[PDB]
Amino acid sequence: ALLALAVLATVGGNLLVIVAIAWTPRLQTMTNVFVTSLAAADLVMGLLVVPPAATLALTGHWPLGATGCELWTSVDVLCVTASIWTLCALAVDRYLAVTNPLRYGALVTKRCARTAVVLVWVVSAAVSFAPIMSMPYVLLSSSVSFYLPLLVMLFVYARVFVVATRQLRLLRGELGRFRALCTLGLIMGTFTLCWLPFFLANVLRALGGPSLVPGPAFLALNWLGYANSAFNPLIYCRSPDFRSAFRRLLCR
Amino acid sequence: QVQLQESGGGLVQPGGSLRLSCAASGFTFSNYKMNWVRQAPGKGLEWVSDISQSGASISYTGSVKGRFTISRDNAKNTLYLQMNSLKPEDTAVYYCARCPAPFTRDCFDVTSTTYAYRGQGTQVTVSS
Amino acid sequence: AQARKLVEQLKMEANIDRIKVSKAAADLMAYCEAHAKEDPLLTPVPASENPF
Amino acid sequence: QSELDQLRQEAEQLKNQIRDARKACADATLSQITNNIDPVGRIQMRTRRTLRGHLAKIYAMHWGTDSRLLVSASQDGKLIIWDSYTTNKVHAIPLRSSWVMTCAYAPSGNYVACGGLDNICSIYNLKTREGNVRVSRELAGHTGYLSCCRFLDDNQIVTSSGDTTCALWDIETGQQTTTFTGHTGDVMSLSLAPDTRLFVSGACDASAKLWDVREGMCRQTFTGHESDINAICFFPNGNAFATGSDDATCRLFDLRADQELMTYSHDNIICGITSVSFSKSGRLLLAGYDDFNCNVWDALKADRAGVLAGHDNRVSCLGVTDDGMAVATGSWDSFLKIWN
Amino acid sequence: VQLVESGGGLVQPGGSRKLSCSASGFAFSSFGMHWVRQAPEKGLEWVAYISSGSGTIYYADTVKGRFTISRDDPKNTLFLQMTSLRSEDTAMYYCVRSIYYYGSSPFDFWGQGTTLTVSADIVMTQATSSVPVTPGESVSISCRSSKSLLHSNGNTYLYWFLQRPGQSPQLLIYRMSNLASGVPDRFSGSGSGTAFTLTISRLEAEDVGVYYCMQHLEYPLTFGAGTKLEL
Amino acid sequence: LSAEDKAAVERSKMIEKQLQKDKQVYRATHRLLLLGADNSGKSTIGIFETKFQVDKVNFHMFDVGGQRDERRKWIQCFNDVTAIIFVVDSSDYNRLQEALNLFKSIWNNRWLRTISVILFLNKQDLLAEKVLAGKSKIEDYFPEFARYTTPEDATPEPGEDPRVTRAKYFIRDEFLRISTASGDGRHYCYPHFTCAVDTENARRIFNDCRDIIQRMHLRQYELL
Ligand SMILES: CNC[C@H](O)c1ccc(O)c(O)c1
Repeated sequence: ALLALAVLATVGGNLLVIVAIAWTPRLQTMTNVFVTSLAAADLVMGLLVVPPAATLALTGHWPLGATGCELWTSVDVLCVTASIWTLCALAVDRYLAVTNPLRYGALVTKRCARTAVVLVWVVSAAVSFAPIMSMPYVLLSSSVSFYLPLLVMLFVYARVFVVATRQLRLLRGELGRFRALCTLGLIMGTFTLCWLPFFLANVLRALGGPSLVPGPAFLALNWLGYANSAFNPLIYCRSPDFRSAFRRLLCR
Repeated sequence: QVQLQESGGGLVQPGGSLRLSCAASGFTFSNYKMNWVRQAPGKGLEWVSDISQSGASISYTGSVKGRFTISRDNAKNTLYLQMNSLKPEDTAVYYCARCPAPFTRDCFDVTSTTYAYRGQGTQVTVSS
Repeated sequence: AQARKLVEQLKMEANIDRIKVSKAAADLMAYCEAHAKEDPLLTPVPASENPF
Repeated sequence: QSELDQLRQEAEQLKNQIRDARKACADATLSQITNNIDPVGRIQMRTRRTLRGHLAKIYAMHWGTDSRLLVSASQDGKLIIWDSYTTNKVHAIPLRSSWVMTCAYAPSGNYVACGGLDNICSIYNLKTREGNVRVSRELAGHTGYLSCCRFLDDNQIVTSSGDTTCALWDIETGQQTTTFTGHTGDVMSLSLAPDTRLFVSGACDASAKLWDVREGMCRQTFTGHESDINAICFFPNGNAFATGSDDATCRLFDLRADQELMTYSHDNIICGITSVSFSKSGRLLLAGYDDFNCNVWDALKADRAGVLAGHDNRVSCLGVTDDGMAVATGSWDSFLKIWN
Repeated sequence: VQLVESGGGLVQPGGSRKLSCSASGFAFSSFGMHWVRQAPEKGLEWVAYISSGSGTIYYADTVKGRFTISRDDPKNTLFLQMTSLRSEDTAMYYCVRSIYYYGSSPFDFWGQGTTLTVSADIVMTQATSSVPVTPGESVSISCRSSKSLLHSNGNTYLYWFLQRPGQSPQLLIYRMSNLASGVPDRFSGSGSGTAFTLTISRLEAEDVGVYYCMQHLEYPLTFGAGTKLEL
Repeated sequence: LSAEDKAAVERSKMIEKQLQKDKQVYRATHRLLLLGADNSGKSTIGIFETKFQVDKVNFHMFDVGGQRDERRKWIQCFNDVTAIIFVVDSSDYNRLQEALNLFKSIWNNRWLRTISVILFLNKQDLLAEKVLAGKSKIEDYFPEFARYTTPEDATPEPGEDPRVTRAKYFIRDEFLRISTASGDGRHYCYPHFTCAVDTENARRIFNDCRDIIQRMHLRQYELL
């Protein structure tokens, strides 16, 4: 059904993005360091997370066992946290590129990018493995995985939107002497629509009886959250160089 | 090779009229933007007018606006410059100059001291 | 005397003992056919002796 | 100006006599006598190597005589010697001026040369006892940018320049021995004959000239192009040469016929040529264009035999090894590619 | 170009000692350095090597764990920290410069050397350890290796060195055919895998000495016994 | 791989490390091309290179002045500079059309179509002296000046004669007309009125380069 379509779409798109960045020196920029992390997180979701969920939905029980359930849940949490924090890092990188054009090269260097990616993955690993390594947990994990990145992205992209609109109006005034909204709206709306309902319902499960939202609705929200991995290559790899690399790789 | 031959220059009285012709050969005439350049005695070369490849875009210098008319015949591979209401300040050697490259809107070095794609020139003298 | 120098050069260039175009074309074709054997770009070279 | 009228008259007479003399020699065409030979077929070359490391556009490159080492010049002010077989970097030479426009490799492999907007041709010694690469001589005297330089031996180098002149230099004394004057525009390229007794040059006047090195006089002039000539390359046997211009055309000229033999162009090709070269048999003519691509031409039939696609920006230089084993292409995307 | 060694002295049967080689006249940072010893009753023996930039460090089996080789590029100095010295370490130690790129000439220059006195490897065989000659004649010497030195790259990593009496050894032939810069054309190198020959046509004065063949195929570099050209 | 091959590889890696160190400083530096004429006065503002470091950002301006009068070939070397600084003599009406033609050729060149131009109108004091003198007339060289009116967005200095303001802004709009006629936004013109005793030109260049690179980043991120 649409399950296999989503799995193939996610795996193929993210693997293609990773390969295109790896084999094309032109695409090996500082921003694409974070795109590589996002694609890796989305690929690992599409390979080791979604098909287990489909098997559990079809059979009504995970076949792996007691260790399998724990491993699946931890891998799901780690991948989701890594994906959201990588989105936040991409937003911050765009913010620094726009608001500090002259000093951008010194601010965001190679070592800084690798350190940020490693820190993102380490924080997600800690968040996912805290219950096994050592209501409050749900709130704290959801706040550190979704809400703080959401606030940071909102602030960053409001600044970027203000700058872009001001520059567009200035250019329009200049050319009349004789699209930021679409891009930013797509970027923020896809992420918010995909993951906001799930974390809203999650916080509800902890603060207040879970009954407030039944079981099937919760799993359907989680599946709505899973769709964000398939859409990310479309959102973050529409540059003409990306399309050219895709055309070269598929045709060869 | 590239050849530009200018003709039609002579002696006229102030307020008179003249017509200059520039016959081109050795290149695809319709592919290039064409210019008229003059050099007054004891002065450097000065751009006068230009005509685009199709003749749709025309530019004139301020000193000649309203008195000079430039046109091209792509079939005949020739360029014209009709000059009316001439004044003694127009006494100079008029050169028919071609842009260095085809299919370009930019025209570099047509007024240089030694430009290859420029004619020998025709003398126009306005005097009473 | 730039015109005098140009005229002198043109006089020098008008003394060239020219050959027929057909002979030149035949000589070019003969060289191309004779040396076609040693031309890696003409015949793709097998990978055994290809340094690249 | 009666005297100047007389001189222009004699020149028109001599130019119509030369034109008539050339016309009385065109019994047939090159395409007329090569119509009965088999087509070269389809040539499909693949990128065998990619040389990375230059930080900006590559402006020039020259193959070594051993067909393994090559030198490249870039906007970053660096000269790099490459090992094409292993992709290793042998040397990295910093340059005083980042506006280099040409580079050359001595046939003995002991020296490399470069020059550009500084109007100076710098000679670098590759084999010093100190283990580094040191500038050995700075040839000054040109008033205009250096556009091309080629070694004759370890002590003789021929340069072309933006002052419409070419020069023969004595490297030991740093002084010009012969000056070649006669061009009207900037001389953009030069090509030595196989015997190094003559060389051709293309200038920004839609004309090419043949020079004698020992006599230091122009021998013949070839005027078929319509815009500035950017590249020139001698036929392998030294009896012909090919030129590339901004008219978006390639042309072949014969020395003993004193006229053009063939034109390599198509109505859909509207981009200028930056570099030309021949395969070691002379059957294939390779030309780089402004549209990021290189075309392989059947030199005897004027048919396009293939393309060299894969560069992301303008192709700036082109070269074929002395053994005809590979082609190297430089581009404004800061990469070099080896094709086979 | 000069290489100067200092630090030698008389040590107890066992102890520590540091050897320093100061370099001047060339780009010390671009060259790889070697330590070569020579026992008073033996030939040359490779000791240790440090790459340019100190990225690769190799030691001989006899000194592994006891010797440390290091370089300080700021001051153009090479160091050999020797600990737990044994009775077999009495020799003269040379610092040898070696640059490595396509067409380079490794082992081109040898230092003067400092004398120190204590109180799966290729065997390089050099037969006929004594050869009498007469000036104005042609002589030929041969060196054999346990394993073929051809690498399928087309290169044969066989090197020839001449050591004059009282002087340091000097490079003659590198990679079995190429004449080192500053060597008379009378010298010639030829041979095949596991069989090499050095030909001296019309030998003159100052050609007397001990000729050593060295391999550069796998890094435990081994020398020959020496030919000891005589009169 | 023999030992010498490994050593050659290691040397190549060292060269690559040095190349990366050079790449950092190359990317951190902004290159500017200085263009003008003999009387433009760009020297106050045979390659005459200069370096300045306004606000810790490094700028490197070049002035090619050892070539012939033909520039269609060597000008292609500067297709990757951050900006072109064009200096004109605003008081010289005779040479104004030559400057306008050069600006048009630079703007519409195939290889210079993406370079933003910082326009400096240099001799404003001489322009004011000539306008107030009344001897020379702009309408002699530019007939359309008679139908020109001062722009509503003009910001004249207090105490400045309206005639001087009109001449100044007409000369500026002459170049702005060329700048806004093509290029569809890939590049922009930043006009500035200058003087021989101006000490704020470095700050103006810094601000213009900042705006250029910010607009480039906005364009490449599909934010216009
Ligand atoms: C089983 N579904 C887990 C969901 O992906 C999830 C992601 C991140 C979290 O912090 C979390 O508490 C739950």
